[PDB]
Amino acid sequence: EVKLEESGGGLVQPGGSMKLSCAASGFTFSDAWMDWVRQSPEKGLEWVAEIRSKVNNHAIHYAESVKGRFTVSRDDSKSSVYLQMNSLRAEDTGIYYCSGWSFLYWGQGTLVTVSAAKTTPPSVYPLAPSMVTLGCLVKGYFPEPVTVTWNSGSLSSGVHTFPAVLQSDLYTLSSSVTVPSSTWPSETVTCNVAHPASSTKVDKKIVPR
Amino acid sequence: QVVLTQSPGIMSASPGEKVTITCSASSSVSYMYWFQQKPGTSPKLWIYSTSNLASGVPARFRGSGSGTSYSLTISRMEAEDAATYYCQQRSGYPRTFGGGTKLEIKRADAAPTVSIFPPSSEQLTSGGASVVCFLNNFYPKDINVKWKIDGSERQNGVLNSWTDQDSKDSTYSMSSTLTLTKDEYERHNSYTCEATHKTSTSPIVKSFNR
Repeated sequence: EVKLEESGGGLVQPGGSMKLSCAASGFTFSDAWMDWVRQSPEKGLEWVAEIRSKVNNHAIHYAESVKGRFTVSRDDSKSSVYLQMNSLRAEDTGIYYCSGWSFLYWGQGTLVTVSAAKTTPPSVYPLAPSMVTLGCLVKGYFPEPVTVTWNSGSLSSGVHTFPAVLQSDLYTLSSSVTVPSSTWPSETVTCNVAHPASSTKVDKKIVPR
Repeated sequence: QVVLTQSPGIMSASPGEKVTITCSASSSVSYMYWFQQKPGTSPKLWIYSTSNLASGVPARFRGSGSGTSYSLTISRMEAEDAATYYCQQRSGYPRTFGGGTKLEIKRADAAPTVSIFPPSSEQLTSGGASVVCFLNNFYPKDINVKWKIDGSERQNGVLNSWTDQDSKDSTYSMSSTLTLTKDEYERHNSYTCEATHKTSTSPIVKSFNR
C-alpha cells in the first residue's frame, strides 16, 4: 500500500516560515511527479506546487499566489518531498496535502495556521438543563483542532459536535449528547476534550444545577 | 488560469436516482479529472482522463465531456455516494479545481429538537455568561433561530454553527450561543430561543428563567 506521511504543520505568525515534509512509500518515488495541494473553506482545493521526476529534470511549477515565497524540493534517496513556506500570510492557512503520482495518492493532510493569535487552551463548560440532551461548551481556544468525545467514546450515538467558529481571535465549539432521562444524573455523563496544540486533555462531568 | 464552474453547487438525491453533475471550463481543456471527498478525509481520485474510473470506483459512475463541458453521472445513486465531488483540469499551469458539487441524501422532513442551557456556575465565576441553544436533528437544512431576553429580541453576540448532514439519520443540526457578561446576564430574568423551520407554521420555543 501507499503511504504519504506529512509533517511540519502547525501555528506560525504572519511573515514566519514553515517547512512541510512528506515521506512516501509503496510506489517507485523516482518515477513520480509529486504535488502539494491546500484546502480552506474560502478557496476550496488549490494546487500549490508540482515537482516532476528526475527524467523530467525535476521541473517545478508554482501557483502564482505562492511564487517567490514557497519552495518545493524532493530527495529521491529519502523518497521524500518538501515544501518550504516563507513570508507566510493569513490566507496561506489551510490543510496542506502531499499528493503523489499526479494526484493518484493523497496524504492525510497537515494543518497550517498562520495567525498573530497565540496558542490558548479551551475553557470547557458543562451544559445541563424520556430523552435528555446535555452538552459541553468548548470556549476560547486557539488554534484548531479540538476533539470531543463523550464517556471516552462509549457514548457514540446521540452526539453532535458543531464546527468551531472563530470570534475575537479565539475558536468556540459546542457538542451535544442525548441519553435516556432515566439514566441522568444517576449515571455519569462526561465530555472529553483534547486540544493537542496546548497539550490540553480534560474530562468534564455534566452535573445537575 | 482556467476557471472550473461546477453545477449544481449542492443537491440531494434518493438512492436509486440518477445524478448528473457538470463542470464548465472558462477555456477548453484536453481532459477533466474528478475527485471525491467526504468530511474529515482527503480527496480521492475518482475519474481520470475524462472517463476512466479510478481503482475501487463502482460502475454506477461515468465521466464524459469534451472542450469546455464535462460531466460526472451516477446511473443509480447509493447512499455511500453522498460526498463532495471536485473537477480538476491539468491542461496547463496552474492546475485548477472546480468549487465542488455537494451531493446530499434526501429524507423525510423532521422537526428540530430544541434544548436551551443556562450558563454554568463555573463560567459565571469567570465573569462570562453563555446561553446555548441546540436545534438538533431536523430536515431540511434551512432554519432560523431567534433569541429573546425578557421577551425582547436580542441581536448581537450570537455565535451560530451548523453541522453537515448526519451520516446516521441524514438530518441537520444547529448550535446557537448567546454570550453576555455575568453582569448583563444577571440583569435579566428570562432567556428564550425560538426555532423557525418549515415543519411548523409556529416557532418551537424553549426558555429558562434565572
